[PDB]
Amino acid sequence: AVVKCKPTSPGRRHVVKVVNPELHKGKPFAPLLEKNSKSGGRNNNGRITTRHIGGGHKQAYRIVDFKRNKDGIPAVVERLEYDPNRSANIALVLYKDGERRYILAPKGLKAGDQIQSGVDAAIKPGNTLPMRNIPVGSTVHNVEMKPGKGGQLARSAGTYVQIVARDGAYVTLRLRSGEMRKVEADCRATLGEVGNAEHMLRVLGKAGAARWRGVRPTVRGTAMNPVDHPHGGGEGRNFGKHPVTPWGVQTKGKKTRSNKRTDKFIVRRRS
Amino acid sequence: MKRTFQPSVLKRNRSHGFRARMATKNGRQVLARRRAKGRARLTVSK
RNA sequence: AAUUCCUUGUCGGGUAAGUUCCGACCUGCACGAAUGGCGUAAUGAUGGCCAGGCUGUCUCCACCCGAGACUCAGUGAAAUU
RNA sequence: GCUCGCCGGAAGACCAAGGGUUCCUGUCCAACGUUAAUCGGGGCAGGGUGAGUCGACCCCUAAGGCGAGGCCGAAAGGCGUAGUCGAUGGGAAACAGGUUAAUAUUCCUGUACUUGGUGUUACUGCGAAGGGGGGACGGAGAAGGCUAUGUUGGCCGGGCGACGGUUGUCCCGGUUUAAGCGUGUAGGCUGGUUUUCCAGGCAAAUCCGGAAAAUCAAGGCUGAGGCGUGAUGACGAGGCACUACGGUGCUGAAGCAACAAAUGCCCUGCUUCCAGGAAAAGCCUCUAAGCAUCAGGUAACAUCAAAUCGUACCCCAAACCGACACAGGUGGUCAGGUAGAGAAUACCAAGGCGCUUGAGAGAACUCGGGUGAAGGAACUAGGCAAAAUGGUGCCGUAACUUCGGGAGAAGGCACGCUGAUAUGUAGGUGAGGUCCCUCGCGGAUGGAGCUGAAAUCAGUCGAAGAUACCAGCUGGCUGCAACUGUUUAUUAAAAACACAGCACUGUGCAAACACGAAAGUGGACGUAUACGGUGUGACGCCUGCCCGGUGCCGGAAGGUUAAUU
RNA sequence: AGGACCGAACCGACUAAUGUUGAAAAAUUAGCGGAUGACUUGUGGCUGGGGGUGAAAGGCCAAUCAAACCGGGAGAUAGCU
Repeated sequence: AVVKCKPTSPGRRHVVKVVNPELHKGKPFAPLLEKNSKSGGRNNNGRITTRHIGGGHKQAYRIVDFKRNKDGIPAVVERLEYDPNRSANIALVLYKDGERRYILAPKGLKAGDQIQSGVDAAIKPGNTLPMRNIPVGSTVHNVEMKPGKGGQLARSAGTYVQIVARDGAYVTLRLRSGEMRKVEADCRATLGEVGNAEHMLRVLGKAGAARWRGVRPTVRGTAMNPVDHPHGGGEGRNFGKHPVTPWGVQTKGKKTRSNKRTDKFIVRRRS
Repeated sequence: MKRTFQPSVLKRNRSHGFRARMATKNGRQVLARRRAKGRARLTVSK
């Protein structure tokens, strides 16, 4: 649930936590762990390509099964685990054959619940089926953009997708952003919603909390010299020019989508 | 007061050593220039 | 007013006496609502002002203890011209 | 040589980095040393650095580097796969004593330990570039059990006092002993064993994982310290002959107990929290292709091997970085006594030093300090500076407030020593004895001895008892920023920047965006509760009117309009 | 529990004096701030000049920064001294 910390000191006055006792209070499944070195926002050239990235707590990557290609083998959820690499929670599921895997935790999935994959699996949360077998109008998550390449949509804390229509080979989807995107009616999807809805209610409460996540401070640009940002300096606070990126793009309505490759799966954009 | 030079043999060798210069063409030209000038010590080897 | 040129605006408080400070008035030279407006407990090697204590800060400097200054021996510069 | 002073969480001791003979001995004093110099980190000559166990090398890998082919690029070259490098991390083993003018865990004495080669004997399923296990990991907190170490007593040796007393409840010194081996305790973790079955672990598997039964409750693993042995030894305060008054043979007593106690050890533990806390090999198992009266594997014994390089000396400094024998800078380890909460502070031990110009004088003035009549901010841009406050316990404590604060608000009282309560109490520690027992490093009981606050009462000394060092000035009004933080290294620490929060906007993933002629990489092994950009800046109450201008987002009728034809 | 409180090590640099041919091309002395964290530090690595990095001062990038340093074009040009 959501708990508000008492104001024992500044920096705890506005801290709001999201404590979930159901999560595992122990080490994760070691075989499904990999090294995850921080980049600092620097590419192979050593240059900062993305700003405001650096530091933070050391993290270990968890191998989450986004394909769910084990069909016909029932699995039982062992425990819910905290994943530092994502906003959502992962669940350790044990298959009947003795294999263990990590999957995104849906809304109402708890220890002891049974899940299955494949066309013959039932319509219950946590089960993965191709859209062809999903009844229209149902809510799904971990949607596959292309068949067999692994889920890519609605994998955040409390996101999901709505199937609005199935036009034969293609099935229309309502991405939570607003797009009425359509994908081939062979892409696997998982029933239910990714369950961490309370995640958005979290309030960091202090500067140091952001630094733990690896987010470095952001410098506006108006409080900068002209040689550094287009907004530049001035005697006092002037900002007598249109808002713009550090490299000279509007950022106040100027659409930047220039893909043009697909232009076929986008029924409606947003809003 | 901490000064600019903080000696370190390992860092010195991998920054201006003979093998470091030979690793790139520009470093090789540095050796060629020093050889033409007749330098008694080409690099900071020892 | 971190904004008011005229200006030490005017009235009140504090002082024997207050161009600063505090509280009001509004005639806002030239405040104003996310280049945010107005409040705000706590916080500050932050700006302004007033008290108690405290004192050589001062009226007004006196004496004393040390290191230099001064003399002797040794060593022995500098700017400038 | 005798006094004096100084450091003693170092100004002592041992290292890394760095330096490279500054180390030790003899000799010399021109230059170097801010003076003299017989002296020196100076000149000259000689000597000095002994390792299977310490470090490097080596095996393994992180960030990252290079990179066969490959992809990309006018050339140069860029990126990157297989690989190969790369410690600041993981991986076998030595302790004590003695010894040199200068080295030692390296030599010597004593006592051990580790990994391999080969051989013999016995018993045998061995085999990896593969599978599994293990290695293997955070912050904070809480104790308990110990040790280093300390104190006191006992014990042994010596002493009987330059001046009153000092044969006693007196004074001084010592009271030390390792690795290894055996025991496996305080304590921590986990239910054992056997059989059958299986869509998993790229193939296989007796291993790992999963499933289903039966049978037992005691199995296993980990683990400081203690004890035994090592040790009839070594060391040992002091003696006895040699004794160049420079030092060595021989001998060498006691060598125990109690209490206190770590920031070290048990502990890579336990508890708890969110920000969720390396990799690989060695090691342990599993089998595949293969080899099977072989080869290999396990165990015992024997034998051999463990190379090469570093090892001097300084290392908070005169030897390193600062042009200097320079008030500077420089990582790790060791951590005694009295008082103390303490690694603060004061005085000291071990140990090391008095800082490489001195001698006089006792003017002005400058510098660093001490005290001050009466007044007490009249000083000054400004209480700048100085003075003052300063500890523990108890009492008490306002407006305001986000109910946490404000607050140590403000203010007041008591503090020494001696005796008694109590010839040392409450408490802590815990012997002997007795009882029990799976007779053990056990449990119960027992209270000797040791250690030891705090409080009350009474008495007593001084001007002053938190007497030294150490150690908050306090309160009222108000601007700005919420706050902790950050910033112009070297005149600006702020009201500036960050900030949590809020809003707008872009972005459907081969995301936007950014670095790149490109390949590619970051964003992200993320997916709209996500990410980028912009503005605002906790929180509370709120954020009004204007779309003509500029920008942005839509629009289709018309006008105008490039290459091309 | 805490970007909690007091306070050494440690990291900082608010005030004053001294020093200013200094002991020191930014330090000393007495006070001062943080001191479990957005902390601090060792070793190694990465980002290269119209570029880097920057809790943003035009700061820092080897005592040099509104475009580093070294060599070259180069005996640039100088209606100026």
